[PDB]
Amino acid sequence: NTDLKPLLDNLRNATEFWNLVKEASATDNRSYRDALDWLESAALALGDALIAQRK
Amino acid sequence: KPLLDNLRNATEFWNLVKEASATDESTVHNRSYRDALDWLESAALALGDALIAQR
Amino acid sequence: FLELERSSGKLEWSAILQKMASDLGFSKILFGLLPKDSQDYENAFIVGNYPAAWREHYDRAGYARVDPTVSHCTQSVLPIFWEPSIYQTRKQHEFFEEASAAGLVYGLTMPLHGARGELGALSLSVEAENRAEANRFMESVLPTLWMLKDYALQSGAGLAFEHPVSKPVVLTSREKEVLQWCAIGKTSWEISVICNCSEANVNFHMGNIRRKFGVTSRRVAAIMAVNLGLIT
Ligand SMILES: CCCCCCCCCC(=O)CC(=O)N[C@H]1CCOC1=O
Repeated sequence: NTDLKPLLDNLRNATEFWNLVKEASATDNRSYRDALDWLESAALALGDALIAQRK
Repeated sequence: KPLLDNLRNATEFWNLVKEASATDESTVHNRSYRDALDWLESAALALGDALIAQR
Repeated sequence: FLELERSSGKLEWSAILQKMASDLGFSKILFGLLPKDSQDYENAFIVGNYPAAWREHYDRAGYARVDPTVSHCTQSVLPIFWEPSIYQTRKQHEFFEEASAAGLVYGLTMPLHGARGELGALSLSVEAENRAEANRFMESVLPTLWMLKDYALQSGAGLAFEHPVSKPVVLTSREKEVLQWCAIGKTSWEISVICNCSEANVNFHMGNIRRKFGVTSRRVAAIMAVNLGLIT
């Protein structure tokens, strides 16, 4: 089934953005922090929705 | 599938440590600040990369 | 740059504009937007970091009728630069003198015309020692800010005329402490030595702060709190 939680795609964009920023090897950042902040905030947002399971 | 529960447990651990971070003035540093942060990234990274293989 | 983070809230979306304007080099930024067949400039979606005293004087004096940039936006899609040649009439001359007292001397405005008929303007002001230095800087970042005008118009058109009910936020003494230090530009490690905490401690607190505001970045949440008079 397809639930009413279009958050998995949000995390997909946050992880893919982290996946794009991780490719900049040897560049010598504010973009790394925002990528990590988005990854934590998106995963945490899913988790709060992923605990309202109700058996 | 066996990644969503990891994020569910990491978020609840993050949610439990967030109540402990405002129930007694810190004094709960230990490994718990790092591991709660460390666990959230690992769960999102494993789950997120799996959500990109499904075009 | 390309971290085109477009939120679902007016306050965060406004914070990201201020964050991008300061990153590009501009001191002040204003975003105005009007619905399709509306001509009431006072009752318009206006956000940014302009001086609140100037914005209040601007609306009370009805400066939208005298302001040459809003007149330019109704007839063109090309930018207009804050040059002395744009102020022609006597009322526009007084408008320029008083606007400078508010700090809006050098800058430019990008006319906004949305797909569903929206009319608006995106203004950015720069601080410089002379107009020649200001004109040289705005010409360097003119192509990149030309893209920002269309991205802010497409993302802002959906959140401009809604009325979402924001839920009030309250932070702990520690959370409000580390947030004001992050607002001035201190990175996570630097706040750890000031507040005498671990770096994982401040990173843990910013994560909770970002969930309370509903944002996905700490710098955006930091300027949001000062917009509601929460810090500094
Ligand atoms: C199409 C206009 C929609 C409603 C916009 C209301 C006007 C808001 C003021 C503005 O556009 C910024 C601005 O024009 N700044 C100019 C004028 C004052 O200082 C400047 O240099």
